[PDB]
Amino acid sequence: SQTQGIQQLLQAEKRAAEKVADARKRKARRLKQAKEEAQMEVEQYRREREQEFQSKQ
Amino acid sequence: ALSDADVQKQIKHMMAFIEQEANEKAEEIDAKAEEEFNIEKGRLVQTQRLKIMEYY
Amino acid sequence: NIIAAKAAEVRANKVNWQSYLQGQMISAEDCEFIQRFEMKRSSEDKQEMLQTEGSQCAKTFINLMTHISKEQTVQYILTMVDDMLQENHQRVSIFFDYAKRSKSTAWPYFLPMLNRQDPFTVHMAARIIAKLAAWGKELMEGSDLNYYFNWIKTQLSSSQYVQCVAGCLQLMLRVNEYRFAWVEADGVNCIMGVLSNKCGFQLQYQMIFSIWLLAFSPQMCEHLRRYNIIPVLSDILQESVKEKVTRIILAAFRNFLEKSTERETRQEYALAMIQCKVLKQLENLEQQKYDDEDISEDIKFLLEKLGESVQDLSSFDEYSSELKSGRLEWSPVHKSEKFWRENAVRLNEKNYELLKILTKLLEVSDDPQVLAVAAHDVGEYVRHYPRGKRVIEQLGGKQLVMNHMHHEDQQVRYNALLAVQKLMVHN
Amino acid sequence: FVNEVRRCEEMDRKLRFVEKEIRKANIPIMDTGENPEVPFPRDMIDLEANFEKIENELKEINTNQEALKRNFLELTELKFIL
Amino acid sequence: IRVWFIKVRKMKAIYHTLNLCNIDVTQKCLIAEVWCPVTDLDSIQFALRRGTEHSGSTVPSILNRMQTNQTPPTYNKTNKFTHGFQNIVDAYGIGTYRE
Repeated sequence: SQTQGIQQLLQAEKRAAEKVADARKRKARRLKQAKEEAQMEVEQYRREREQEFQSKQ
Repeated sequence: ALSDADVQKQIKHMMAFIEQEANEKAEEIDAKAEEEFNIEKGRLVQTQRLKIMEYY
Repeated sequence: NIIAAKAAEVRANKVNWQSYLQGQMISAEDCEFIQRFEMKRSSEDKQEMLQTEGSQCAKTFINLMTHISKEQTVQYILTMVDDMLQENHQRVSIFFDYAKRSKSTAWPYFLPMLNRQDPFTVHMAARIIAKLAAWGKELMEGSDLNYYFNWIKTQLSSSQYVQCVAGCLQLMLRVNEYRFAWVEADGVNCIMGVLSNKCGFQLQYQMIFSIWLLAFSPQMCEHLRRYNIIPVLSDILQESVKEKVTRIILAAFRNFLEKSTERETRQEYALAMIQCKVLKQLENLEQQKYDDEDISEDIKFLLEKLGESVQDLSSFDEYSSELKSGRLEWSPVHKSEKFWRENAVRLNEKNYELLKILTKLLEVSDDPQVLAVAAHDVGEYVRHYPRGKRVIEQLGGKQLVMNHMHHEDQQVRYNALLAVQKLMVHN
Repeated sequence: FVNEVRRCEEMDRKLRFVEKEIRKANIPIMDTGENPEVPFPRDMIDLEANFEKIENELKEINTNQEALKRNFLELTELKFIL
Repeated sequence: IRVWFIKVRKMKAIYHTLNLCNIDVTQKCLIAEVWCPVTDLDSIQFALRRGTEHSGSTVPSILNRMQTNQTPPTYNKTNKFTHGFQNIVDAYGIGTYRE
């Protein structure tokens, strides 16, 4: 009971700090990851439209 | 027992409450992360569509 | 709580897959692979189920649950598999084991489950269906899970099972698409229906968490503002202060009032103030200090925006419209000190026609509350502008307040009394 | 909890104000029962505000009463002058 | 106000009790060493059960009998008559524990 009192707070600070840090790192990575995903999808769309332009020609 | 039994019961309740708080804090922070992903995706979508329209 | 205890008890029940290693009872290769990744502590040992390719890692156990119809053996097997899939931090997480060649039945195979709530297969299926927020797979049919009676019987109503399905629903709403799908279901009405009904703290809390999750989309808040949900939330907030339900009610209100797509829907501020003065609760809570910075920040935000909303409400144009159409009622405009003091000149209408309207209502209005409003407003006008009292006496409105002293309703008598007492200055 | 104690103490001082007003009014003030059950919700703050508002109304009423009495006495002197 | 008065006095007294104690720095709980009769400890546990019922947290309200190195309070029960003699004896001075 006596040690469990600080065990709770150790668990709480551990999990809260780790979730905060994980979410910050997740945002940091997902900024760029969304950028490359969107850019590559956009280049693929550009190639599709260029093929359609050739068909139109 | 009565004393050790009550100590164990208290321990169970306080473990359960920190577990609940853990789930809720985790889900809240994950929701924040999802909202940040969505707004960032919107920024990058419009930035892409600019050049798309220009080229087309 | 009972669900976790029984799950742990079944975990203690070591399943003897070796004796059932014959395929005619339980799958042979899959039971052999149970020996593999037995040291689940090591993720390097979790890699040899990536070696089994998923088809032989518990997908052979899919539709084996029906092959073994005995309650205890299937309970053992499914509870072990479901404990593995309850951890599922890196076990699958990537739609590795997702019934690749049986995708047509991947979602249908839990419709046979979501029964046997006392054997707890309801909850094992409840975690099986929890593959939307992550795990890269999406529910084929909205009616087959949302409208299905896996959380309709339990939501609108033992209570630990309601908690488990509520947590599963919290996870379900993490996705925007199936959040909108759940909106399209009658869960919108059901959550409110049992919000009014009494139940445990955790159940109501998780439901308000679902509301906070729904409050993320700037389209859904405006649709759901047709429902009068804020009074229930404010009642739960004020009557019980658990410091946890308060957090999620606060976050829900913040996100609602933060989307703010259209101003006519941003009027939710004035609506919340009209139906329940939770500004006083915010004062009580901000006087209190909490360690969670989020609570303080959200309280600050809500109080500041409510102050801004009531400041916007304060306008002589609003009051003049209320009186021109006759729609009189107590409101912050009727009690705003700046409106009575700074805009005392505004009460001096052209030919004092608005004050003449007050006189006309002192003679015409028979609703006691409207007459009390008129008397109080006349008193305010006199107090902030004693020179208009002579005009009132010319109009005969003063005589009408003399009449209203003996009104049939005490509040009207009191308002007329105060108005005349202000009219007796220098008389 | 210092703010709670301060609010309760300000309330109590206003209660003594109302008490001395009641003594001036000569009310029997029985105070017989219903006292020791002492319910403990948080809405007591609203009831505090209600009673304090009542005290404010009574104070304003007293000041207005004295003002109107003075005006009455002066104007009655005036009628007797003519 | 006749009803209101002593109940607000109880507000102030109970808030003063909430002041003078160890606000649990770790958790949102309360640790407090309280001198109470040995015989009535079970009665106190019934009171704890009542407070646990009215509250929703359903905490056990742990009661562990402390070991006080400091002075144990000297107390003796009285009735309508011996109270006077006890008052005189204490007016001389209070006796040491278990005298």
